[PDB]
Amino acid sequence: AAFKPEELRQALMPTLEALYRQDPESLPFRQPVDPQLLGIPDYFDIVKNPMDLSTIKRKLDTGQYQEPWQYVDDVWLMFNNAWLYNRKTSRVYKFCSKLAEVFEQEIDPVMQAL
Repeated sequence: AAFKPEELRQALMPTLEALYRQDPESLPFRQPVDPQLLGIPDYFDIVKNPMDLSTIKRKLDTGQYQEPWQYVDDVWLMFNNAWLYNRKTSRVYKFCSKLAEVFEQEIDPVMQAL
């Protein structure tokens, strides 16, 4: 199957909106991690491929995902980065787990329908 770009964007966008609109759980994930402003110079040593919701949005809007699995892989990359870097009981980690629960519920019907 070849996906048309605007059709792929339209099918996947609601799932990205569901993540971004969680308050407060989306807040640590709406912008790229800035280790300088956060005072965490070790961050890029641990997280070699950063990802966040704003970057996923830009990629979804600009034809960077040719197949749905590429979008799904970036969402999981964002989650796995947070689960590697942060303590289990931290706010970031707990919020990440909430987003992952939302994403599982939203992505599965959409992937069924393609």
